[PDB]
Amino acid sequence: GKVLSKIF
Amino acid sequence: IRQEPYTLPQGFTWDALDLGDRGVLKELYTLLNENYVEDDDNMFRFDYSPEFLLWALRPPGWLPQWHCGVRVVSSRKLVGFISAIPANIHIYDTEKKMVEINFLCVHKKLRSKRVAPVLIREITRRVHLEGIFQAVYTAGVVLPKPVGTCRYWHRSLNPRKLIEVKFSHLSRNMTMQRTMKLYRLPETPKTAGLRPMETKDIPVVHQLLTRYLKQFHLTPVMSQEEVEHWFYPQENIIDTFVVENANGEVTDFLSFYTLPSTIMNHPTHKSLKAAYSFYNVHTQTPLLDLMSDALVLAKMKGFDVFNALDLMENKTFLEKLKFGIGDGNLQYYLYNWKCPSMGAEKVGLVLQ
Ligand SMILES: CC(C)(COP(=O)(O)OP(=O)(O)O)[C@@H](O)C(=O)NCCC(=O)NCCS
Ligand SMILES: *C(=O)CCCCCCCCCCCCC
Repeated sequence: GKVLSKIF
Repeated sequence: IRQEPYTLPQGFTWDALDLGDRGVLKELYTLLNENYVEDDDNMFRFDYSPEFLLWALRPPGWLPQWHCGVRVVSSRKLVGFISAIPANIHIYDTEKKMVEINFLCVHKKLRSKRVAPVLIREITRRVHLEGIFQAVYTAGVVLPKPVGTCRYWHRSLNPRKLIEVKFSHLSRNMTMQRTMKLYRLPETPKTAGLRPMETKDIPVVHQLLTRYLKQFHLTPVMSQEEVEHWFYPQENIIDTFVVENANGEVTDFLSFYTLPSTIMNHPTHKSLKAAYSFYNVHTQTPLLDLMSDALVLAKMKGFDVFNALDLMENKTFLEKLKFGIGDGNLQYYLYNWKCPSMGAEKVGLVLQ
Protein backbone atom coordinates (compact mmCIF):
# COMPACT_ATOMS: atom_id res chain seq x y z
CA GLY A 1 0.00 0.00 0.00
CA LYS A 2 2.89 2.36 0.64
CA VAL A 3 5.09 1.13 -2.23
CA LEU A 4 3.96 0.60 -5.82
CA SER A 5 6.18 -2.39 -6.60
CA LYS A 6 6.41 -4.16 -9.92
CA ILE A 7 8.13 -7.38 -10.97
CA PHE A 8 11.90 -7.29 -10.53
CA ILE B 1 1.04 19.23 24.51
CA ARG B 2 0.38 22.17 22.21
CA GLN B 3 -3.31 23.08 22.02
CA GLU B 4 -3.25 25.13 18.81
CA PRO B 5 -2.50 23.63 15.39
CA TYR B 6 1.02 24.09 14.08
CA THR B 7 1.50 27.06 11.77
CA LEU B 8 1.22 26.33 8.01
CA PRO B 9 2.90 28.35 5.25
CA GLN B 10 0.95 31.48 4.42
CA GLY B 11 -1.99 30.79 2.13
CA PHE B 12 -2.68 27.29 3.50
CA THR B 13 -5.12 26.15 6.18
CA TRP B 14 -6.09 23.05 8.16
CA ASP B 15 -9.35 21.27 7.37
CA ALA B 16 -10.57 18.03 8.93
CA LEU B 17 -12.17 15.96 6.16
CA ASP B 18 -15.70 14.67 6.75
CA LEU B 19 -15.48 11.43 4.74
CA GLY B 20 -19.19 10.83 5.35
CA ASP B 21 -19.66 13.76 2.97
CA ARG B 22 -19.56 12.32 -0.55
CA GLY B 23 -18.15 15.51 -2.07
CA VAL B 24 -15.31 15.70 0.45
CA LEU B 25 -14.53 11.98 0.08
CA LYS B 26 -14.30 12.50 -3.69
CA GLU B 27 -11.96 15.45 -3.01
CA LEU B 28 -9.65 13.08 -1.12
CA TYR B 29 -10.00 10.44 -3.83
CA THR B 30 -8.95 13.04 -6.40
CA LEU B 31 -5.94 14.19 -4.37
CA LEU B 32 -4.69 10.63 -4.00
CA ASN B 33 -5.64 9.56 -7.54
CA GLU B 34 -3.49 12.38 -8.95
CA ASN B 35 -0.68 12.68 -6.36
CA TYR B 36 -0.32 9.52 -4.27
CA VAL B 37 2.37 6.84 -4.57
CA GLU B 38 3.87 5.97 -7.96
CA ASP B 39 6.32 3.29 -8.97
CA ASP B 40 9.99 4.16 -9.48
CA ASP B 41 9.45 4.86 -13.20
CA ASN B 42 6.19 6.88 -12.95
CA MET B 43 4.21 4.35 -15.01
CA PHE B 44 1.62 3.45 -12.37
CA ARG B 45 -0.09 5.38 -9.56
CA PHE B 46 -2.35 3.97 -6.84
CA ASP B 47 -6.06 4.41 -7.47
CA TYR B 48 -7.70 3.88 -4.07
CA SER B 49 -11.44 4.03 -4.68
CA PRO B 50 -13.66 6.33 -2.59
CA GLU B 51 -15.42 3.33 -1.03
CA PHE B 52 -12.03 1.84 -0.14
CA LEU B 53 -10.86 5.02 1.58
CA LEU B 54 -14.03 5.08 3.66
CA TRP B 55 -13.36 1.46 4.66
CA ALA B 56 -9.69 2.11 5.47
CA LEU B 57 -10.26 5.44 7.24
CA ARG B 58 -13.38 4.76 9.39
CA PRO B 59 -12.71 1.53 11.28
CA PRO B 60 -14.06 1.23 14.83
CA GLY B 61 -12.85 4.15 16.97
CA TRP B 62 -12.00 6.53 14.11
CA LEU B 63 -11.90 10.21 14.98
CA PRO B 64 -12.66 13.13 12.65
CA GLN B 65 -9.68 15.25 13.76
CA TRP B 66 -7.47 12.35 12.62
CA HIS B 67 -8.54 12.85 8.98
CA CYS B 68 -6.16 15.78 8.64
CA GLY B 69 -6.36 17.76 5.40
CA VAL B 70 -4.72 20.96 4.13
CA ARG B 71 -6.42 23.33 1.69
CA VAL B 72 -5.40 26.39 -0.30
CA VAL B 73 -6.89 29.38 1.52
CA SER B 74 -8.13 31.28 -1.54
CA SER B 75 -9.57 28.41 -3.58
CA ARG B 76 -10.17 25.74 -0.88
CA LYS B 77 -8.42 23.19 -3.14
CA LEU B 78 -7.35 20.13 -1.18
CA VAL B 79 -3.56 19.85 -1.40
CA GLY B 80 -2.40 17.75 1.57
CA PHE B 81 -3.54 14.86 3.75
CA ILE B 82 -2.42 12.50 6.50
CA SER B 83 -4.44 10.09 8.59
CA ALA B 84 -4.34 8.17 11.84
CA ILE B 85 -6.61 5.33 12.92
CA PRO B 86 -6.59 3.63 16.33
CA ALA B 87 -5.26 0.13 16.59
CA ASN B 88 -4.35 -2.24 19.40
CA ILE B 89 -0.84 -3.42 18.54
CA HIS B 90 1.06 -6.36 19.97
CA ILE B 91 4.83 -5.87 19.84
CA TYR B 92 6.85 -8.66 21.46
CA ASP B 93 5.77 -8.82 25.12
CA THR B 94 3.51 -5.72 25.00
CA GLU B 95 0.02 -4.97 23.69
CA LYS B 96 -0.64 -1.23 23.49
CA LYS B 97 -3.17 1.18 22.07
CA MET B 98 -1.44 2.90 19.13
CA VAL B 99 -2.46 4.68 15.94
CA GLU B 100 -1.71 3.64 12.36
CA ILE B 101 -0.46 6.53 10.20
CA ASN B 102 -1.35 6.30 6.50
CA PHE B 103 -2.07 8.23 3.29
CA LEU B 104 0.51 11.02 3.73
CA CYS B 105 0.26 12.96 0.50
CA VAL B 106 1.10 16.44 -0.73
CA HIS B 107 -0.05 17.75 -4.11
CA LYS B 108 2.74 17.66 -6.66
CA LYS B 109 2.75 21.46 -6.99
CA LEU B 110 3.37 21.86 -3.25
CA ARG B 111 6.31 19.51 -2.76
CA SER B 112 9.76 20.44 -1.48
CA LYS B 113 8.04 23.33 0.36
CA ARG B 114 8.15 21.68 3.83
CA VAL B 115 4.42 20.90 4.13
CA ALA B 116 4.79 17.17 4.83
CA PRO B 117 6.93 17.90 7.95
CA VAL B 118 4.06 20.01 9.32
CA LEU B 119 1.42 17.39 8.46
CA ILE B 120 3.47 14.89 10.46
CA ARG B 121 3.92 17.18 13.46
CA GLU B 122 0.22 18.08 13.45
CA ILE B 123 -1.08 14.52 13.34
CA THR B 124 1.40 13.70 16.10
CA ARG B 125 -0.07 16.54 18.17
CA ARG B 126 -3.67 15.45 17.52
CA VAL B 127 -2.81 11.88 18.51
CA HIS B 128 -0.99 13.03 21.66
CA LEU B 129 -4.10 14.95 22.74
CA GLU B 130 -5.97 11.62 22.82
CA GLY B 131 -3.39 10.15 25.19
CA ILE B 132 -1.78 7.91 22.56
CA PHE B 133 2.01 8.09 22.41
CA GLN B 134 3.03 5.32 19.96
CA ALA B 135 2.33 4.79 16.26
CA VAL B 136 2.99 2.15 13.62
CA TYR B 137 3.50 3.03 9.97
CA THR B 138 5.14 1.76 6.80
CA ALA B 139 7.11 3.49 4.08
CA GLY B 140 9.43 2.82 1.20
CA VAL B 141 11.82 5.50 2.44
CA VAL B 142 14.62 4.05 4.56
CA LEU B 143 14.43 5.80 7.93
CA PRO B 144 16.60 4.70 10.88
CA LYS B 145 15.95 1.38 12.65
CA PRO B 146 12.89 -0.08 10.91
CA VAL B 147 11.42 -2.74 13.15
CA GLY B 148 11.21 -4.87 9.99
CA THR B 149 11.74 -4.90 6.23
CA CYS B 150 9.47 -6.80 3.82
CA ARG B 151 9.68 -7.18 0.05
CA TYR B 152 6.83 -7.34 -2.43
CA TRP B 153 6.16 -10.46 -4.50
CA HIS B 154 3.81 -10.62 -7.49
CA ARG B 155 1.77 -13.50 -8.95
CA SER B 156 0.88 -12.86 -12.59
CA LEU B 157 -2.80 -13.55 -13.27
CA ASN B 158 -3.11 -11.76 -16.64
CA PRO B 159 0.50 -12.02 -17.88
CA ARG B 160 -0.05 -10.59 -21.38
CA LYS B 161 -1.44 -7.33 -20.01
CA LEU B 162 1.30 -7.10 -17.39
CA ILE B 163 3.98 -7.54 -20.04
CA GLU B 164 2.25 -5.11 -22.41
CA VAL B 165 2.17 -2.29 -19.82
CA LYS B 166 5.68 -3.23 -18.60
CA PHE B 167 4.58 -4.15 -15.11
CA SER B 168 6.39 -7.40 -16.02
CA HIS B 169 8.73 -8.53 -18.81
CA LEU B 170 9.41 -11.73 -20.71
CA SER B 171 11.98 -13.94 -19.05
CA ARG B 172 14.94 -15.27 -21.03
CA ASN B 173 13.90 -17.38 -24.05
CA MET B 174 10.26 -16.94 -23.05
CA THR B 175 7.47 -15.77 -25.34
CA MET B 176 4.07 -14.18 -24.81
CA GLN B 177 2.04 -17.37 -25.39
CA ARG B 178 4.44 -19.54 -23.37
CA THR B 179 4.23 -17.07 -20.48
CA MET B 180 0.42 -17.16 -20.63
CA LYS B 181 0.62 -20.95 -20.49
CA LEU B 182 3.08 -20.90 -17.57
CA TYR B 183 0.83 -18.73 -15.39
CA ARG B 184 -2.41 -20.55 -16.31
CA LEU B 185 -4.62 -21.24 -13.30
CA PRO B 186 -7.48 -23.67 -12.62
CA GLU B 187 -10.88 -22.15 -13.21
CA THR B 188 -12.51 -23.14 -9.89
CA PRO B 189 -11.04 -23.45 -6.38
CA LYS B 190 -10.28 -26.96 -5.21
CA THR B 191 -10.81 -26.76 -1.44
CA ALA B 192 -14.01 -28.43 -0.34
CA GLY B 193 -16.15 -26.09 1.73
CA LEU B 194 -14.63 -22.83 0.49
CA ARG B 195 -17.20 -20.01 0.48
CA PRO B 196 -17.40 -16.26 1.09
CA MET B 197 -17.41 -15.20 4.74
CA GLU B 198 -20.83 -14.44 6.25
CA THR B 199 -22.07 -12.66 9.37
CA LYS B 200 -22.33 -15.96 11.30
CA ASP B 201 -18.60 -16.41 10.65
CA ILE B 202 -17.46 -13.29 12.54
CA PRO B 203 -16.77 -15.00 15.91
CA VAL B 204 -14.88 -17.95 14.42
CA VAL B 205 -12.82 -15.73 12.11
CA HIS B 206 -11.95 -13.58 15.15
CA GLN B 207 -10.96 -16.64 17.20
CA LEU B 208 -8.97 -18.16 14.32
CA LEU B 209 -7.12 -14.92 13.62
CA THR B 210 -6.38 -14.18 17.29
CA ARG B 211 -4.82 -17.59 17.95
CA TYR B 212 -2.95 -17.61 14.61
CA LEU B 213 -1.36 -14.17 15.06
CA LYS B 214 0.18 -15.07 18.43
CA GLN B 215 3.27 -16.63 16.78
CA PHE B 216 4.45 -13.34 15.21
CA HIS B 217 6.10 -10.39 16.98
CA LEU B 218 4.19 -7.44 15.44
CA THR B 219 0.46 -8.03 14.99
CA PRO B 220 -2.90 -6.33 15.34
CA VAL B 221 -5.14 -7.23 18.28
CA MET B 222 -8.68 -7.00 16.99
CA SER B 223 -12.03 -6.95 18.71
CA GLN B 224 -14.86 -8.85 17.08
CA GLU B 225 -16.20 -5.52 15.86
CA GLU B 226 -12.85 -4.81 14.19
CA VAL B 227 -12.86 -8.29 12.62
CA GLU B 228 -16.32 -7.56 11.21
CA HIS B 229 -15.08 -4.24 9.81
CA TRP B 230 -11.82 -5.46 8.30
CA PHE B 231 -13.01 -8.81 6.91
CA TYR B 232 -16.73 -8.77 6.15
CA PRO B 233 -16.78 -8.93 2.32
CA GLN B 234 -17.51 -5.74 0.39
CA GLU B 235 -17.38 -5.99 -3.39
CA ASN B 236 -14.34 -4.26 -4.93
CA ILE B 237 -12.86 -3.53 -1.50
CA ILE B 238 -12.31 -6.61 0.65
CA ASP B 239 -12.74 -10.31 -0.08
CA THR B 240 -12.72 -13.01 2.58
CA PHE B 241 -13.40 -16.70 2.00
CA VAL B 242 -13.77 -19.24 4.77
CA VAL B 243 -13.26 -23.01 4.66
CA GLU B 244 -16.16 -24.84 6.29
CA ASN B 245 -15.38 -28.46 7.07
CA ALA B 246 -17.74 -31.37 6.57
CA ASN B 247 -19.21 -30.83 10.06
CA GLY B 248 -20.03 -27.19 9.32
CA GLU B 249 -17.19 -25.54 11.26
CA VAL B 250 -14.89 -22.90 9.79
CA THR B 251 -11.27 -24.06 10.02
CA ASP B 252 -9.38 -21.65 7.72
CA PHE B 253 -9.84 -18.41 5.84
CA LEU B 254 -8.12 -16.25 3.24
CA SER B 255 -8.55 -12.56 2.46
CA PHE B 256 -7.36 -10.02 -0.10
CA TYR B 257 -8.26 -6.42 -0.80
CA THR B 258 -8.73 -4.51 -4.04
CA LEU B 259 -6.20 -1.78 -4.94
CA PRO B 260 -5.90 -0.93 -8.64
CA SER B 261 -3.32 1.40 -10.16
CA THR B 262 -3.66 3.95 -12.91
CA ILE B 263 -1.55 3.14 -15.96
CA MET B 264 -0.31 6.54 -17.11
CA ASN B 265 1.17 5.90 -20.58
CA HIS B 266 -0.37 2.99 -22.50
CA PRO B 267 -2.50 3.48 -25.64
CA THR B 268 -5.14 0.92 -24.63
CA HIS B 269 -4.74 -0.27 -21.00
CA LYS B 270 -5.88 2.37 -18.51
CA SER B 271 -5.98 0.50 -15.20
CA LEU B 272 -4.08 -2.31 -13.51
CA LYS B 273 -6.32 -4.37 -11.20
CA ALA B 274 -4.27 -5.74 -8.29
CA ALA B 275 -5.25 -7.96 -5.36
CA TYR B 276 -3.32 -7.65 -2.09
CA SER B 277 -2.93 -10.59 0.26
CA PHE B 278 -4.44 -9.52 3.56
CA TYR B 279 -4.61 -12.08 6.38
CA ASN B 280 -4.66 -15.83 5.70
CA VAL B 281 -5.24 -18.37 8.47
CA HIS B 282 -4.83 -22.13 8.16
CA THR B 283 -5.44 -24.83 10.75
CA GLN B 284 -6.72 -27.72 8.57
CA THR B 285 -6.15 -26.66 4.93
CA PRO B 286 -2.49 -26.44 3.88
CA LEU B 287 -1.53 -22.82 3.37
CA LEU B 288 -0.27 -23.73 -0.11
CA ASP B 289 -3.73 -25.06 -0.97
CA LEU B 290 -5.36 -21.98 0.58
CA MET B 291 -3.30 -19.50 -1.46
CA SER B 292 -3.66 -21.50 -4.69
CA ASP B 293 -7.42 -21.02 -4.27
CA ALA B 294 -6.84 -17.32 -3.47
CA LEU B 295 -5.11 -16.96 -6.85
CA VAL B 296 -8.00 -18.76 -8.59
CA LEU B 297 -10.63 -16.53 -6.95
CA ALA B 298 -8.69 -13.36 -7.79
CA LYS B 299 -8.29 -14.53 -11.40
CA MET B 300 -12.05 -15.23 -11.54
CA LYS B 301 -12.74 -11.70 -10.29
CA GLY B 302 -10.72 -10.15 -13.11
CA PHE B 303 -7.58 -9.19 -11.21
CA ASP B 304 -4.44 -8.81 -13.32
CA VAL B 305 -1.92 -9.50 -10.55
CA PHE B 306 -1.96 -10.92 -7.02
CA ASN B 307 0.40 -9.06 -4.67
CA ALA B 308 1.90 -10.36 -1.44
CA LEU B 309 4.65 -9.50 1.04
CA ASP B 310 7.19 -12.01 2.33
CA LEU B 311 5.86 -11.61 5.88
CA MET B 312 4.21 -14.13 8.23
CA GLU B 313 4.50 -17.62 6.68
CA ASN B 314 4.28 -16.33 3.10
CA LYS B 315 7.78 -17.45 2.13
CA THR B 316 6.50 -21.03 2.45
CA PHE B 317 4.35 -20.63 -0.70
CA LEU B 318 5.58 -17.60 -2.71
CA GLU B 319 7.94 -19.43 -5.08
CA LYS B 320 5.95 -22.69 -5.25
CA LEU B 321 2.98 -20.67 -6.50
CA LYS B 322 5.08 -18.79 -9.09
CA PHE B 323 5.18 -15.41 -7.37
CA GLY B 324 8.02 -13.26 -8.74
CA ILE B 325 9.87 -10.96 -6.36
CA GLY B 326 9.15 -7.28 -6.96
CA ASP B 327 11.43 -4.25 -7.00
CA GLY B 328 9.65 -2.76 -3.94
CA ASN B 329 10.81 -2.85 -0.32
CA LEU B 330 8.51 -2.03 2.60
CA GLN B 331 9.88 -0.88 5.97
CA TYR B 332 7.81 -1.09 9.15
CA TYR B 333 8.37 1.62 11.76
CA LEU B 334 7.22 2.11 15.34
CA TYR B 335 7.14 5.67 16.68
CA ASN B 336 8.44 6.21 20.25
CA TRP B 337 8.95 2.50 20.91
CA LYS B 338 12.43 0.96 20.85
CA CYS B 339 12.64 -2.81 20.38
CA PRO B 340 14.79 -5.27 18.41
CA SER B 341 14.36 -5.61 14.67
CA MET B 342 12.73 -8.76 13.33
CA GLY B 343 12.78 -10.77 10.13
CA ALA B 344 9.88 -10.45 7.70
CA GLU B 345 8.52 -13.80 8.81
CA LYS B 346 7.87 -12.44 12.33
CA VAL B 347 5.95 -9.42 10.99
CA GLY B 348 2.24 -10.16 11.30
CA LEU B 349 0.65 -6.82 10.41
CA VAL B 350 -0.77 -5.69 7.06
CA LEU B 351 -1.88 -2.09 6.52
CA GLN B 352 -4.04 -0.76 3.67
C1 LIG C 1 6.23 12.01 0.51
C2 LIG C 1 5.71 13.44 0.45
C3 LIG C 1 4.50 13.63 1.37
C4 LIG C 1 6.80 14.42 0.93
O1 LIG C 1 6.18 15.67 0.72
P1 LIG C 1 7.12 17.03 0.61
O2 LIG C 1 6.27 18.22 1.04
O3 LIG C 1 7.63 17.19 -0.80
O4 LIG C 1 8.37 16.78 1.65
P2 LIG C 1 9.52 17.89 2.06
O5 LIG C 1 10.81 17.50 1.37
O6 LIG C 1 9.08 19.28 1.63
O7 LIG C 1 9.73 17.83 3.56
C5 LIG C 1 5.37 13.83 -1.01
O8 LIG C 1 6.51 13.70 -1.80
C6 LIG C 1 4.24 12.95 -1.57
O9 LIG C 1 3.11 13.28 -1.42
N1 LIG C 1 4.56 11.72 -2.31
C7 LIG C 1 3.47 10.87 -2.86
C8 LIG C 1 2.86 10.09 -1.67
C9 LIG C 1 3.86 9.26 -0.83
O10 LIG C 1 4.85 8.80 -1.33
N2 LIG C 1 3.65 9.03 0.60
C10 LIG C 1 4.67 8.23 1.29
C11 LIG C 1 5.23 8.97 2.50
S1 LIG C 1 5.93 7.68 3.56
C1 LIG D 1 2.55 6.93 5.14
O1 LIG D 1 1.68 7.70 4.70
C2 LIG D 1 3.04 7.02 6.56
C3 LIG D 1 3.84 8.30 6.74
C4 LIG D 1 4.55 8.28 8.08
C5 LIG D 1 5.07 9.66 8.45
C6 LIG D 1 5.71 9.64 9.84
C7 LIG D 1 4.69 9.45 10.96
C8 LIG D 1 5.36 9.62 12.34
C9 LIG D 1 4.42 9.20 13.47
C10 LIG D 1 3.32 10.24 13.66
C11 LIG D 1 2.30 9.88 14.75
C12 LIG D 1 2.92 9.64 16.13
C13 LIG D 1 1.88 9.88 17.22
C14 LIG D 1 2.15 9.01 18.45
